[PDB]
Amino acid sequence: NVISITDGQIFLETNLFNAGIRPAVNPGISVSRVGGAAQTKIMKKLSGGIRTALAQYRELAAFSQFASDLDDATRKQLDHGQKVT
Amino acid sequence: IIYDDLSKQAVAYRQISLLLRRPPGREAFPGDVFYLHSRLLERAARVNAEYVEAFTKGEVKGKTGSLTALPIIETQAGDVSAFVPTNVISITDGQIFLETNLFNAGIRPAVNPGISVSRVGGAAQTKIMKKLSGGIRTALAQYRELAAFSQFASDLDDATRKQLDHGQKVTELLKQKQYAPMSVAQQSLVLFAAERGYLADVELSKIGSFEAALLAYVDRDHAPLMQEINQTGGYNDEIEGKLKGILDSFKATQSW
Amino acid sequence: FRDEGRDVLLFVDNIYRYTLAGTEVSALLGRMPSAVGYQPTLAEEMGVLQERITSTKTGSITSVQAVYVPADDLTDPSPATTFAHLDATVVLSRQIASLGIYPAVDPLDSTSRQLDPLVVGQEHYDTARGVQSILQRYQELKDIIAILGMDELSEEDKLVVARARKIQRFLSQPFFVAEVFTGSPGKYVSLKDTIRGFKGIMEGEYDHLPEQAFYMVGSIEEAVEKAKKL
Amino acid sequence: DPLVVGQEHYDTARGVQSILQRYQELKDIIAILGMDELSEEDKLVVARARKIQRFLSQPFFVAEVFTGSPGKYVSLKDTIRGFKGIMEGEYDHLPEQAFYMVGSIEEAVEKAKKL
Amino acid sequence: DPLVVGQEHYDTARGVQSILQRYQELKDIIAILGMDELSEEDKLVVARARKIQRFLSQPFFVAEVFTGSPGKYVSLKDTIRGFKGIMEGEYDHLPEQAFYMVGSIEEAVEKAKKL
Amino acid sequence: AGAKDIRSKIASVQNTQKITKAMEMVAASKMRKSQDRMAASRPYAETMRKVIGHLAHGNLEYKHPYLEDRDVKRVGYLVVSTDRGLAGGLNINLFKKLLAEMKTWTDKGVQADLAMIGSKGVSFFNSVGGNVVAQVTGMGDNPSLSELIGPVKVMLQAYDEGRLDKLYIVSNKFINTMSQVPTISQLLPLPASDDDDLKHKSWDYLYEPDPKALLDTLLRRYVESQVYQGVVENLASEQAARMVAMKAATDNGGSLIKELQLVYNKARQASITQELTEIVSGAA
Amino acid sequence: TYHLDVVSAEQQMFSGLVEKIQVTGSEGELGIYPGHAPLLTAIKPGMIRIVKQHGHEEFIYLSGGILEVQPGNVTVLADTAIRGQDLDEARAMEAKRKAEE
Repeated sequence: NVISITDGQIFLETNLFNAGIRPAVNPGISVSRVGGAAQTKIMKKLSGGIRTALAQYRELAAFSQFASDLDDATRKQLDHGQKVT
Repeated sequence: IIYDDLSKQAVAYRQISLLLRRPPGREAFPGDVFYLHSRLLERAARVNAEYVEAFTKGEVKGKTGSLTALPIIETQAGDVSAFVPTNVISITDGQIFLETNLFNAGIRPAVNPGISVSRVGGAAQTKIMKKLSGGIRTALAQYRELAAFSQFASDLDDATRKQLDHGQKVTELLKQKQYAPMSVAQQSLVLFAAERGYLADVELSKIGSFEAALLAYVDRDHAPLMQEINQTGGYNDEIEGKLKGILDSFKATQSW
Repeated sequence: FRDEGRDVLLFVDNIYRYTLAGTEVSALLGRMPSAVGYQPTLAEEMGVLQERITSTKTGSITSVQAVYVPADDLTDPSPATTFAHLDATVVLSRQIASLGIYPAVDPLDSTSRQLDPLVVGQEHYDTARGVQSILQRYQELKDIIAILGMDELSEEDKLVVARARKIQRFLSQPFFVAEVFTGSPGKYVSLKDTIRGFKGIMEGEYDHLPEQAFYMVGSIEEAVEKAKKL
Repeated sequence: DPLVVGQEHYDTARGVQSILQRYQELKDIIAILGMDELSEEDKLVVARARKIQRFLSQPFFVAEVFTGSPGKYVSLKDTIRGFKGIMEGEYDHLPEQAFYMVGSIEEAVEKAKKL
Repeated sequence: DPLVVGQEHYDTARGVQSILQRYQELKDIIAILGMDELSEEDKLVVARARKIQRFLSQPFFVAEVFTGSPGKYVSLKDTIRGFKGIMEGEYDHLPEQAFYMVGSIEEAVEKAKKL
Repeated sequence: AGAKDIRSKIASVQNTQKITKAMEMVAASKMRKSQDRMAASRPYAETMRKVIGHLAHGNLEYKHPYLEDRDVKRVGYLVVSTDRGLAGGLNINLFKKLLAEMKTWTDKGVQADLAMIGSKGVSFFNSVGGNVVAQVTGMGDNPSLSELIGPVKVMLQAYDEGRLDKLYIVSNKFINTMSQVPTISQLLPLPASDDDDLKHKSWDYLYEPDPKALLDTLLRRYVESQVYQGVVENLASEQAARMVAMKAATDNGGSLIKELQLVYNKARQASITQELTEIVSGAA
Repeated sequence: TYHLDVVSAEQQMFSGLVEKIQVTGSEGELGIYPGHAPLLTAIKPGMIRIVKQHGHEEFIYLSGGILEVQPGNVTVLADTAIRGQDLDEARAMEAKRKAEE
């Protein structure tokens, strides 16, 4: 019900909190309906890329770790995502 | 008789039972929902001639009457453990089970063998279909075993590569357009082509062309046999020889 | 029929349907449900049915009951309550039937809590345990054959496989009811004959006659007399 | 319905759906196998499927607030051409992101021409 | 909290939790495929996580009625030293069993001398 | 958690188990073909060794840098590894044994030297920092001798230049279908194999153009042949190791299905009980 | 007649009993007739002529190798590709360059 009522969700996860990622916000499942329309413009520019980068990083991390594998652009993306995380 | 959604009859009966203050049961259905569908579907049957003669006071004597029923049920997420689906699976003589992943893969109609079966089986079929269909079931079952070896390469085996090739070609054989029914002669001819090796060389894209062209060919040139098969459904060495001649002629002559 | 002094067989075509009929009636009368929605009286109603089927001092009723397990779940209250009362358990296999073996009983999943030396005797117990061991080892060896062919087997392994095939053939039987299909006369095999047959096949006697002499024949004497012109 | 939409549209859409189901099947065991133990037949199919999925993504005139990029408009004939273009033309010459949020087929190839 | 227990007391606890949490995520691939398909430092994480798990164990004076082993009391200026050393790998050379039911790091290396 | 997603997990793991069974079957068959390719490699090497014994242990026993024994100042290893994972610990066990002996020589002050077949060893000894001067990769399940010529030619050049005094091959041995072992064996200088016969008096070769030139070509061919034999045996060992690994994986997947189904069924029963309690306790 | 084997490291090219053969030796073409005297030499790339016993003449291409002879038994140890110090050096340098990478 409360997820249905509100304008957004900040999801806090114990698996992220236990792995040292504090504050433990999950970017993939946390959303804001207002959008960047509630940001100062400098923050708007920079933050735009961050959200997509984090979601894509998580997906790539799983894929490329159990594959135990490397490709150049994927490597670059993966170790940029780890650093922003 | 086709009941388009027995699920919705269960839902309506549930509603009207709850509004009448009748005690609720599993998933809120009243206790006798099984009895609802049971006494409904069990009406469908085949009755002997002595019953017919007794009922109609002798105005009809020799015939046996019947009512066959095809009830339809809708499952949620493919769960067959829900109350109504498992009730009606306890009631009927079999099920045709339609899978959405097969539908997405382009297998249409999406009949899922090995989990869809009719207990009446052979007894229902015409002789020719009973003779020819036995191979299809085993071939498709072997295809299911060797499906694991498909995506990962099959270059490491041979006899299984032939069994897989046949199974894939018969799996490609069974799809059909929505409003184009086939007579028993047409079905049996196509199945005879598939079983007796006559499709072994054809590539999958052109199997569809092969079926279309073969039906056109026999309707043009060999109608008398089609008429006799549609009348009798019989099978004989004389008939197998005629079918062999027809398929030999088609492979020799026409382009598909 | 028991009170007349006979020993009687009662076949129940599905015990699960009896459980469900009890559930439906209990629900219609409005009693509060229990467990996974069953009636509160489930175990009592099963006990009322099953405790009448016993051996008395005048006669007995033996019962063979078809069982359906909901959702393939052996933890569900209907199987869990029914299994409290069963003594033996017969499992029929699609795979065994495909081999041409009839009846299609599965020797490794069918069991009985009468198989103890204390009630059935040491000879019968050790024979049943022996054929179970041979068939299980044969299943593992058949996986090895599937992946690596027969070349991997030692002489001991080949002996085990051969005797296992003879045992499996020897489990088939012609019924007086099946004469319509086989045309062979039906056979009733006494327990002593069965024990002797599997004893012999296990311990290497009759290794000198082929496996098809054992198939659908009957007693082991009939197996050897089939072999002589097979 | 192929009668309603026509053959080109219908067989293009149904081909896309078939490709994506095969992709979903491979996707799970790709985690165990990587793409190392997958076969060449799988590799072509996965390439086509991945790029097709990106080509679905479109920027909306409404969503320019969220995205900064202008909203795009694509005609039915055009997108049938584009999905048939990867179906038959198979323009794997182009990076995976060239299919992403571009809209038209021409803008997809032009995005690849820019990078 | 860093303010309440000091930065060492907090950093050691968070290192212990991070290592153990990573141990959990590796268990599914270990379950399906076994340990030999892990990365060469994931193996090291597993080794240190197992050592940490064993060193959390402790003999109690009230458990002599069950274990028969003498009980142990471990002060704060000793346990954080031990765990910090295990995390930094300075005691990584002892075997796993050496850490089971020992009071302090001294008793672990001593027990390793007894194999 | 949630029974619908638990059932999704069950289906996924079942599909995984089927594919690992298929991989076990394939690995067995490939082992067979590579051990047929192994036997064909024997005759060439063994007849070459009989000729080399005829010349080297004969009275015309020239002193050749390849044939003579000298003090170790540098030592080299040719090392074979897979290009593909899922082989279990075959590579890691071989590399551990190599690390032990490479430590032992370098403690004597001896500089170590490495040439790598297969990319797994390349990555491993790039992470370790080992001294790698030659490598070849991507041979897969179709090795060829002409590809091996590069690295062996490099190591041989360092050997007859006097820079390397001894040179090993590092490889697993296909002792059985069921069992294999990692090994390190010296290929240069030529080991003192028994190789004794005196029938050479009856048939002594007419050396065209020269005896020593022919002997040099023979030794070079022999080293090439021994390296190819080691490579093929390591490939067969890879196939057997992957076979046993996939067997274990399939069994573990089934054993996980049997636990997930208990979790699922308990959740099913609990959900039915709770919903019906809400309904009955909801009325009136 | 004599037993001849033509072999390579990967596969055995040919074998059997043979009446004679002609082979391009390091110094020139040479015919090995029955029961021939002992011999050892390098052989040049090209076709070599076999005449198997009962007279079945044949051509086999070889990329080079070594030829050996003794009274009962004769064999050729063939190379798979043209061997030359320049080609071998190219392969060796390719290995070194890969090693730096």
